[PDB]
Amino acid sequence: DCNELPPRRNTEILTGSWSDQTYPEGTQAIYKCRPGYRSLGNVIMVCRKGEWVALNPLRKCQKRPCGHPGDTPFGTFTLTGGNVFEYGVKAVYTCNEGYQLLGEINYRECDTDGWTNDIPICE
Repeated sequence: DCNELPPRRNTEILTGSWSDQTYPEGTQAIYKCRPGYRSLGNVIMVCRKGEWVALNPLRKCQKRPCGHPGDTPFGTFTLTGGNVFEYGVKAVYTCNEGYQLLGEINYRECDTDGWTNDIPICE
């Protein structure tokens, strides 16, 4: 039986009511995949032997994909923060030598629910 409360994590958050130091063994803790993160299901931990262990150790909340930021036949972009479209990358838009772009924001960033900006036009 638990003699400590379940922890809170970086990529995961406790979802449920926890208010006592001592919980019965076999109690699972359902974790939130933070806004901007996901897993597949939820990160389920469970109290076993007095400690909180991972019922599902395969589960953890990792970055969520953003999908396509919008491509263009003319122009390029580079990702900073990763090489994939995930929460945290900035798609720094680049262009051919002859152009720059329209807009003030020459990039797109991955926020919780997707990209912050649209497709900058090479001009």
